[PDB]
Amino acid sequence: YTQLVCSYGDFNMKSGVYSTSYYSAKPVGAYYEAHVYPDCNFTDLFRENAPTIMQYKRQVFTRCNYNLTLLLSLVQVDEFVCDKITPEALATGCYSSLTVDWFAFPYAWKSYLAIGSADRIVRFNYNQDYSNPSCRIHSKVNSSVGISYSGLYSYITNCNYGGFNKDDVVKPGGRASQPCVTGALNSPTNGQVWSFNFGGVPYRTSRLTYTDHLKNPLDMVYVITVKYEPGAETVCPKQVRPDYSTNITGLLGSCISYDIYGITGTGVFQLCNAKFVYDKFDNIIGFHSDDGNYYCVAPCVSVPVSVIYDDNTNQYATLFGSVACQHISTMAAQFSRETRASLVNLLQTSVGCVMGFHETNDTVEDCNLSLGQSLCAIPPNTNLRVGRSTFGLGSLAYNSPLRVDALNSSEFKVSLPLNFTFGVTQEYIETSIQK
Amino acid sequence: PIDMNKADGVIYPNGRTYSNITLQTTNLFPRNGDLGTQYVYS
Amino acid sequence: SLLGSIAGAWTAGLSSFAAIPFAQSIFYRLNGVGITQQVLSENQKIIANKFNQALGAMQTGFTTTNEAFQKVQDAVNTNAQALAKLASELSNTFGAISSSIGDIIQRLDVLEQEVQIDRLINGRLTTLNAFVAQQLVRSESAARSAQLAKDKVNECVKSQSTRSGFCGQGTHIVSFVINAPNGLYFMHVGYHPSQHIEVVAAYGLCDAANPTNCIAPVNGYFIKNQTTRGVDDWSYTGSSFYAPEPITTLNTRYVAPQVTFQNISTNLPPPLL
Amino acid sequence: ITVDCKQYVCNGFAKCEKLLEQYGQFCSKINQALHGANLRQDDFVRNLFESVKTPQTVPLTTGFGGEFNLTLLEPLSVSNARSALEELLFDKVTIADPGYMQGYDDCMRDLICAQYVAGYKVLPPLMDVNMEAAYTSSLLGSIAGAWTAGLSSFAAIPFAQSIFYRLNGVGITQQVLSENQKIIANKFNQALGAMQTGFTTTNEAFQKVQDAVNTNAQALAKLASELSNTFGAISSSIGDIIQRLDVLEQEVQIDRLINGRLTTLNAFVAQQLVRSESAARSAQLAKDKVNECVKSQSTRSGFCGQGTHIVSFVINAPNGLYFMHVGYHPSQHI
Amino acid sequence: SSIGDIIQRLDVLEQEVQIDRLINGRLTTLNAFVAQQLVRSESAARSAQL
Ligand SMILES: *[C@@H]1O[C@H](CO)[C@@H](O[C@@H]2O[C@H](CO)[C@@H](O)[C@H](O)[C@H]2NC(C)=O)[C@H](O)[C@H]1NC(C)=O
Ligand SMILES: *[C@@H]1O[C@H](CO)[C@@H](O)[C@H](O)[C@H]1NC(C)=O
Ligand SMILES: *[C@@H]1O[C@H](CO)[C@@H](O)[C@H](O)[C@H]1NC(C)=O
Ligand SMILES: *[C@@H]1O[C@H](CO)[C@@H](O)[C@H](O)[C@H]1NC(C)=O
Ligand SMILES: *[C@@H]1O[C@H](CO)[C@@H](O)[C@H](O)[C@H]1NC(C)=O
Ligand SMILES: *[C@@H]1O[C@H](CO)[C@@H](O)[C@H](O)[C@H]1NC(C)=O
Ligand SMILES: *[C@@H]1O[C@H](CO)[C@@H](O)[C@H](O)[C@H]1NC(C)=O
Ligand SMILES: *[C@@H]1O[C@H](CO)[C@@H](O)[C@H](O)[C@H]1NC(C)=O
Ligand SMILES: *[C@@H]1O[C@H](CO)[C@@H](O)[C@H](O)[C@H]1NC(C)=O
Repeated sequence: YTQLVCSYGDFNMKSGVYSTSYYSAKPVGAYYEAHVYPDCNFTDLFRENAPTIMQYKRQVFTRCNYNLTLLLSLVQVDEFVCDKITPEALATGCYSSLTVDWFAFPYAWKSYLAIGSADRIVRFNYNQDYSNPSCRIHSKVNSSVGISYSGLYSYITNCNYGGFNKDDVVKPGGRASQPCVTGALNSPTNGQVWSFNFGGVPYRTSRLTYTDHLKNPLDMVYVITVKYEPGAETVCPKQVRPDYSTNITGLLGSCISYDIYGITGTGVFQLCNAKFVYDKFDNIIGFHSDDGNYYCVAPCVSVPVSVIYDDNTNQYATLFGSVACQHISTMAAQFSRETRASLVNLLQTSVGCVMGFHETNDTVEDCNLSLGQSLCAIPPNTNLRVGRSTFGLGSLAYNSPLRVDALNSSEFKVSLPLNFTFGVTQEYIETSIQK
Repeated sequence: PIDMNKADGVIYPNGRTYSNITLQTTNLFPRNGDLGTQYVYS
Repeated sequence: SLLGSIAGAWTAGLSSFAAIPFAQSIFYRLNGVGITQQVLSENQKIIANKFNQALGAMQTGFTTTNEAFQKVQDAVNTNAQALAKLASELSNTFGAISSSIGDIIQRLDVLEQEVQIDRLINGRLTTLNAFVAQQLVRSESAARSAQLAKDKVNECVKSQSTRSGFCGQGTHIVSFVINAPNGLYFMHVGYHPSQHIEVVAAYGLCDAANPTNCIAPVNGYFIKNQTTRGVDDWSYTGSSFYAPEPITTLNTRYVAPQVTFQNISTNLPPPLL
Repeated sequence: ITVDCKQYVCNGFAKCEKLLEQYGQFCSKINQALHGANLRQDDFVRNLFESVKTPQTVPLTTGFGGEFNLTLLEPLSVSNARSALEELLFDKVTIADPGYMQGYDDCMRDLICAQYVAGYKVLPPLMDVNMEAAYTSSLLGSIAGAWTAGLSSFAAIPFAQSIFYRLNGVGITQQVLSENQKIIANKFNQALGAMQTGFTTTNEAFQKVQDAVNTNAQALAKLASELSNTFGAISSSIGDIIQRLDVLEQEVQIDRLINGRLTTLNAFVAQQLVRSESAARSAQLAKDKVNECVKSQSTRSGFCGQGTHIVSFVINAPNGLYFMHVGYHPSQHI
Repeated sequence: SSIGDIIQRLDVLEQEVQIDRLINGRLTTLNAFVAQQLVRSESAARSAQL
């Protein structure tokens, strides 16, 4: 009754059969599942010589387990700029792949290396891609971590080519082309344009250094890009969620929270006959776990519960539409508190399972509590104040015609009135609406 | 020539498996009717 | 004015008006549906009493068991709900920090104010569009129902329908109309048999001695073995009330002979003698 | 259709359920709008079958039509409460099984199993198939006897006699009917019995039954499919938003996703209402035809079909009634 | 109102937000158009019958 009242927002509803929402289908317990692989070895990020921006390093991590705390515990974060991801989430999600780009770069120049800019820093050296969720981390790395910064650190300031002086601009996610790197590495550090041929094409390139801006705590840029391709996660965290189980069997037949290969939410799991199984509306309806078992997945709200209510007696009964009554006991945990207790009785009807009804051969003339398929609820004659009582499970009356049989004659029977009454058929026709 | 009615040269999506559906995709595909370059070894 | 035109609305054409008493109109309306004049004359007090019962019953009829009545209240409630939606949806905060423009302006800077106000505007435009679209859907509904009301005024009230179902259940006699909130309330008085008798009827009768001379009943039946109950006992009854009477030329028509017509010798009806 | 709005929109997520309060009592309004629309559909049925309902009938037996073959119209239980044509019509129209009884258990087709995922339910009709069939069966048995002024009496007249009087009443003399009575019965039987092979792609009335079915399916496809949409959000999944973004962007992203799901539900309710008005009009038409084409002989041109109207029959159809009007059509003139 | 103006003025992230705002409005217009044509089709069905 309370679910009915809250679903409609009305304490004084009329009699009828109403669908209702669930107000007690809360999760109890949780299940976590993820792939286990060798660690995503990140040594190359911290224990080598820092890359330049014109020749930055990239490493793509697949089929491994990562530890983001390990990357961050080694560095002093100056700033981070994340897009469609947060450092908090970056640390715990599963990805089809994880990509890290990195190079030495002055913190003072972080505005050059920025989303709306189109400076030479971006045009000829590093052009961040934004098609995938990513985060640009500006951090200071201490020499105690093994980071070094020998040699010249430089960026390309120009790289036009051909007779039209066409700027060989770097495309998002790309890098300076081999002709530009070849040129710039042979260019003077005073920013002067050097001309050379690369194969059959003339190039004019120039560079500037930033070596003088690099100090003992080394200003580094690490850009972490994560790809999400549901069903193809190969990269997962080493850390398992603190309150989640890693064995689902003790959680079957119950509404739980879950995190399965990056897919989260609540639902009810059942062991079924045979990594994610989808319907035609992109819903996950089952999965193959790593212990070999296949499970079905349903929302914690899967049974189309409706309430039959009589506002004269304030009596009510429940229909679990289209559900066989055997399955109702097992789903008791997701129903209202008083339904759950009552299930811990039921009649099977052609429209579903009904609770709070008794069988009756009585029929109904005006059926204001139709259940469907010629079934009608027949209200109790006792008010709720006395106590709860059941509804008759009856049917819509078929008031058959008089049967006048024909004669195998040249004559026929006719039924004529002997008496008669007058009756008034009342009808309302709405002819206009409020203006 | 590439025959689109046989899905010649079509690269399957790299995520989930799709079944008994039609999917609208913009991606790297061959052109229908395209004659590629033939190479011969002996 | 419509009530005052019912009794007089008689002949072909809509040009004339007859200032006929209501009671006379009812008796002709009953005769026109198969109740003979002898019956109407004998039962005229009974007819008036039953009619009065049926009609006067409406004084206590506007209750929760009266579907036509509840339908009036529902039309009223429907209009109220449409307005509830304009009045209530103003309080919504459509992704904004507040439903109040004033609260947005005094809390956020000039750039976020534009975003937040636009969110709030979009929701209020949506509400108005939804309102107009339903009024239009409800206008089409009214156009259809207004058309129906016109047909019933012209066919049930200003005349006597012979159409089944239309103008109510049973045999239609007379309709009345009063105004209702947002429309019209129709009250159709019909004739409803309460008890029946089954008798045997002929398709027609022929003179056995003169087989080309055959008759058929008009607005009734030729029924057998009801009066005197001897040889070749045939009599006429109105089709809407069992009341056997002698077969006369006022109850019959001459017809072509048929294989299903009875051939009678004795107590031959006057139309056949 | 009824919809569990709260489940449809938030899919069990508490943060969404809280944000949803900023749209007012949205779900309460949806629940009441759908409840109202569904009650109207039941009233259309109650009134339609008030017209189908007969005071008196002559019980159907085999050979009901006499010289006229009405076997395809009589109930199988005479020769199932449903006739051979009505079973044939229902078997040639492709309809997904709603699973009204234990349908939940079977899913543990896609627009039906989507009910228990998406958060919506297809409701059963007021009457079952037997009861509706009983009404049309009784209607068939009242045609021959439905003769004189007034609707008070009933004549248990053989079908064949009713046809001959119906033909006489439209200008065919008795000598003609007597000489050609075998010819009339044979032509009638040809025309009517032809329907056994009539439910094909060239039959517009039939294809119209399938289209009504397809229309209902499309409405549900829109509830089931639009949940997968990502309405400017990073994901269609609330869970993906919560686990990827911080607490402030989550509210913006969830609101984007909610707004789209509220829009879908509003669009659904508005069409059901437009389609309810359509049904109100068509239900009215069906009542007029039952009372004017079947229970009587129309003299109105066009109404009750082409040519001169003689007799109509009615069987049930998915979402409505199927009328078969037998008319008299001259084939050669002088 | 111009997609081209959005692309040439904003960066790649705000372009998606701004284009989505513009798309949502254009989808709304098309949905409103279809819904009225359907309401007007029902009107015509009734009048054609008349
Ligand atoms: C992820 O990496 C962190 C290091 O950043 C690990 O935490 C360290 O654990 C060792 C013991 O093995 C302690 O001595 C260190 O003091 C810890 N360091 C910090 C910063 O906490 C953490 O255990 C790793 N996670 C997993 C699942 O292996
Ligand atoms: C990690 O990579 C470094 C090279 O950068 C290599 O020397 C080291 O042995 C690797 N460690 C593991 C456990 O693979
Ligand atoms: C930085 O590295 C130096 C040299 O190894 C070490 O002495 C110092 O403790 C480190 N400081 C920090 C903050 O890690
Ligand atoms: C899960 O726990 C059950 C005991 O409750 C045990 O029998 C089963 O083997 C465990 N499964 C795994 C994968 O550990
Ligand atoms: C209804 O009638 C049937 C007839 O067989 C009987 O078996 C059944 O017990 C009756 N039920 C009730 C509730 O009267
Ligand atoms: C007709 O029915 C009424 C009500 O039962 C009764 O009072 C009256 O005497 C009856 N008359 C006949 C003709 O049976
Ligand atoms: C006429 O009615 C009487 C009285 O009921 C009955 O005994 C007699 O057999 C009937 N005769 C015929 C031909 O029906
Ligand atoms: C009455 O006589 C006519 C003419 O002989 C015949 O055609 C018809 O079948 C007879 N009908 C009956 C009821 O005997
Ligand atoms: C009557 O029609 C049925 C088909 O519905 C056919 O099987 C039967 O043979 C026909 N009978 C006659 C006498 O034509």
